[PDB]
Amino acid sequence: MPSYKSSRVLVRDVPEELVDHYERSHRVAAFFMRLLLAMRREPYSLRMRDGTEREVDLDETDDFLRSAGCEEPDAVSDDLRSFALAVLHQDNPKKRAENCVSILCLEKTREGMAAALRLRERGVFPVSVPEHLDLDSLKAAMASAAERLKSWLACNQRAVDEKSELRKRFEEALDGVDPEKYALFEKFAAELQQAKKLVLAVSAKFKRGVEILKEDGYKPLWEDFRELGFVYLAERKWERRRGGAAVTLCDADDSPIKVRFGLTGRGRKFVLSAAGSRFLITVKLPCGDVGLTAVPSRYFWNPSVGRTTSNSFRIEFTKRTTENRRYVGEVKEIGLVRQRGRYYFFIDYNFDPEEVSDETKVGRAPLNESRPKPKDKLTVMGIDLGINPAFAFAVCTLGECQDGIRSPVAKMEDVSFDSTGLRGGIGSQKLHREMHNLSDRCFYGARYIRLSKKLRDRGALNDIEARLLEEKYIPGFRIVHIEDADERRRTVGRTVKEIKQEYKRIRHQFYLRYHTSKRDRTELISAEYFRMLFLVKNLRNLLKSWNRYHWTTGDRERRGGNPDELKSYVRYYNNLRMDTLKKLTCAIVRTAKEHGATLVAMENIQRNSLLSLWAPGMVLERVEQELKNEGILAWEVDPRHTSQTSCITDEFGYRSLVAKDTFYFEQDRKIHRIDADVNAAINIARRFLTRYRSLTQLWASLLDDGRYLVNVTRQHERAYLELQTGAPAATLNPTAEASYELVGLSPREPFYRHEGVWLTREKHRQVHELRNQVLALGNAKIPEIRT
RNA sequence: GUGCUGCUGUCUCCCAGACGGGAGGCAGAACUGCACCU
Repeated sequence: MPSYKSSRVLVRDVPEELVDHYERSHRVAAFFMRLLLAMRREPYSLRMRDGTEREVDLDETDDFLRSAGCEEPDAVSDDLRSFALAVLHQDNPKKRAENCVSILCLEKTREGMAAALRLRERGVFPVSVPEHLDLDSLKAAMASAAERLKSWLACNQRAVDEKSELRKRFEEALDGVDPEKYALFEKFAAELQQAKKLVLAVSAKFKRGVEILKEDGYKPLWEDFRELGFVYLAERKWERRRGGAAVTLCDADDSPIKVRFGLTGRGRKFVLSAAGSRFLITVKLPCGDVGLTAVPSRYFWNPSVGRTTSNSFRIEFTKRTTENRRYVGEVKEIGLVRQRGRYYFFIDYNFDPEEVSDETKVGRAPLNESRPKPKDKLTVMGIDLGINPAFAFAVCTLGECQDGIRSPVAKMEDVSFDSTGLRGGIGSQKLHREMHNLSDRCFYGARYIRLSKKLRDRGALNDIEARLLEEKYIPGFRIVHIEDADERRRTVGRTVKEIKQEYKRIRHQFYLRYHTSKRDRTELISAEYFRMLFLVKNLRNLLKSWNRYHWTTGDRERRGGNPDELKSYVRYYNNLRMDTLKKLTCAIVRTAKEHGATLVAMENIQRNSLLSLWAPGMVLERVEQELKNEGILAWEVDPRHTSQTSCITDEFGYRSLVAKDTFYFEQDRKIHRIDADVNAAINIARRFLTRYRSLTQLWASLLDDGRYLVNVTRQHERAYLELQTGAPAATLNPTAEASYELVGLSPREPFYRHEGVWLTREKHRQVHELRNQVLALGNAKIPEIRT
């Protein structure tokens, strides 16, 4: 329920009577993770600092459990597995039985705990802990290891789901059709792999890949290269996929974990005191205590601490920012992480968000559903998550209208989108451009290395290889091609060094942005962060390729267990990702608070873009959390044609593929232009405000009679017809002007609204005529409206 | 304090193989700017 924040403080001269504890905690955590990864004998792939993954066998698991202390782990495997599953959150919550250590390491109903009791009275349970430690430290280490195993089992279930989906998609392709001829097609593949884009290249039932099939060697079927080839592709995809989620062990110097402390008994207790602008930490080990001088931290400039009746340490501090800002909260746990030698005390705490009145929550549903209205003069703000703009914004006060873009709303008067603009644009006409250039250069070199590897090993293997060489990579790497291999290798090295130097140049110019006399005018966020994120993400691969060029193409294994390869760049990229996400968070909160932003709409990006740099959901989740922590109540919105339709005429439009930021629409038989980003911002606000009263896409199928039937997936679609047609379903009947309409029904091709004539996929793709018209009339002649 | 996030001199280990890269330790200066549970 409550939220969280956390920051680190550094203790410099640490006593050894705690460094030993750190080491033993790491040891016991690793052993516990292996014990719980073996209690279920399903094998898996693992790895170490090496990075290349060995594979276990069930015999290894048997011997491991034997070393634990069991004699016939296979014989009693049932209770062990049940206890393990009940421990690591594998099962559903009601079957859910750090809290296990009191049953595990002791010497003197849900199936997990009953199984543990059986395993003990059965004479099997008590395992031999490799190292001596106190019970609370065992609890903390089990907590860490179990959390990591929880992540692993979640990811393993995910991989299982992925492989199941691949298998089902392949099955729907084969569907048992002509299995013998399928084997014949596999025999054809035998030559193909020795002699999908090819399947698309076979467009007509008319180059050795496309010449051999005509010959009698594989003529005898010739049936159709849609059924023939899709099945092979799906089988190949199901063949090539990792089905399990690997594991990394926890290593003090390679895979560190946090050594946690807190008053709640999840580790040794603690006392936090402050004096002289710095924290002082005392931890009650079984051997006594220790005094550690947490170096003063700007996150805790002038702090203080205080005990509470809630068994928590209340603190208060001032965070260095553009101004002096105040914070408070309750501290309940601390964590020790030894990164590159220095001991850091992680500080954790809860803190209240700012107050919210239910007049916000009420406003914060489908048109087929009726619920009360705001009944309050709140302000709705637009957020358009993107790349070039961090968030295009527009805020229009409901219960008021002065001037601007007039946008209707569901069952209330018109609102006006007056305050508009962009946040997070390019901080330089040159820096972002150069940075994007370098990122693309990396993306292309990282493949030309493989291309030259194959060419050196075997020579030109086919035509499309040379076509790509001359078309995409050679210009993406801008190097001279040399027939010999030695000079080509040295040219690869030269270009690698040049990319290094350009990375240094960019990195140095980009660090000075926050120190030179221009400090004040440097924006909080900008597209520069995202573009240099892309640059690092692709430079990592370019180098990782340059580390593996000396060896041939057919290899598959590491030549030596050299750890910590390119980990500096990985750490840089990840720290940057965290910082940039925080900065976008801060920019959104700042641009939202001043305007009020009592309700915020942000497109559901989940349906060279945000999805690449982050997992699809983390951006939205953390943005909702941060905006929540401030008292604001954000909200997500479907983006489907929110970026191609118009916000003044409610009709589809053209988002210029070349003028990427501009959008075009026509009103009153006149052509008008607008900033596509602000446009979108509006349309998302419009959809939030109007309860999605104007659909623009429908998928309909046909079976007979020559007329299609609408589909029913999301309640909003079901409400659209009931509002426009009057029946819960309808059909796409024809009309003279090569278009459709909706005339209901009585007891899946594209279709798009336009004016209501519903020009389908082909005729919809009218939008090209709009493009031709708007291009022919000249952009400079077009009205540009408030932006 | 963690990062953004650095730089210049120097010191060492690994991969390569005369082009290059990877990983860390110190020591100087420049500047005190921007965010901060992964």
